[PDB]
Amino acid sequence: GAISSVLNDILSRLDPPEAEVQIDRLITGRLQSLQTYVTQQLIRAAEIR
Amino acid sequence: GAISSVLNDILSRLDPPEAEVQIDRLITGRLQSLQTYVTQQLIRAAEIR
Amino acid sequence: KNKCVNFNFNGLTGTGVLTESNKKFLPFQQFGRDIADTTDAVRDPQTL
Amino acid sequence: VFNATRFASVYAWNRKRISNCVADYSVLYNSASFSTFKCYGVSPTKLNDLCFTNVYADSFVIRGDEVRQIAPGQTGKIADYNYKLPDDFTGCVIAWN
Amino acid sequence: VFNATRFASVYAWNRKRISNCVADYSVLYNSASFSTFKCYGVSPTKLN
Ligand SMILES: *[C@@H]1O[C@H](CO)[C@@H](O)[C@H](O)[C@H]1NC(C)=O
Ligand SMILES: *[C@@H]1O[C@H](CO)[C@@H](O)[C@H](O)[C@H]1NC(C)=O
Repeated sequence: GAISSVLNDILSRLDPPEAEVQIDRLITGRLQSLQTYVTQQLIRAAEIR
Repeated sequence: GAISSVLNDILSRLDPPEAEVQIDRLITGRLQSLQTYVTQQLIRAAEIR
Repeated sequence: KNKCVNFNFNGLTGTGVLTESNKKFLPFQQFGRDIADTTDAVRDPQTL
Repeated sequence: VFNATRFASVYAWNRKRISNCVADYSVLYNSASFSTFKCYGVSPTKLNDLCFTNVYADSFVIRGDEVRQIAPGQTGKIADYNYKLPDDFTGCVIAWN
Repeated sequence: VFNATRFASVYAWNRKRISNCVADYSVLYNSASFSTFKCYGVSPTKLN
């Protein structure tokens, strides 16, 4: 949902108060990206164990 | 959190740039619903396996 | 070269170790990307 | 572009290409000219730090009360018909009296 | 509604109920009248 995926691009374009809105979208997406990975790894570990 | 849960209602009311804000609320909630479903199904399958 | 620096090259802001690459870019090819789509390599706009 | 005597009308607007030059936007704040200056897509203060590839400035003249109706997604007798802006458009709003 | 001669005061405001008719809102774009026209809830162009 953010304008760009690169953090250095958003920090170079939007205002510091404005960049925090779009960076909030990347982190929330990257958290779910990491949560989905960790969730599968915890489940795949039980398969391996 | 969106004004309505119907896509055709949001697309027909708010602007295309305004609809993407509300559609972002639906998909984020629908991803968290689908990821939670897949999370359980992977865990329920581990019980079945 | 061969040192970690925070750089801006032709309006592209990045931080990484700059090394001479053996890859051959086409004349129009400038900004390279990896599998992660982050910038793999660039081209010096002053002296190409 | 900005200081030109008489702009083209909004009916038929001239497209002025800006390429192969050095654009310093701090001059805008140095001497007071533009009354209304707002950037939706980027930061006015970061315009000097980060630079853009192809700059295209579209000059025109519209009624005064329509300055609030000219923006991405906004509507009006101009935006809906004569001259429209993309909904994903990133740019700055430049206006003066 | 729009071009009424004299509206009621904001102290006691008139409630105008519009139903069982055909509303063409393109007339508002035809002649310039409204100084400030904006729709928060929906799109003004999608009203038709
Ligand atoms: C300037 O830019 C040109 C073309 O990119 C390059 O050939 C030259 O070496 C650069 N330096 C000077 C001082 O001209
Ligand atoms: C426009 O150029 C004239 C003549 O150089 C100068 O006197 C004036 O200050 C300029 N105005 C703006 C808005 O830059």
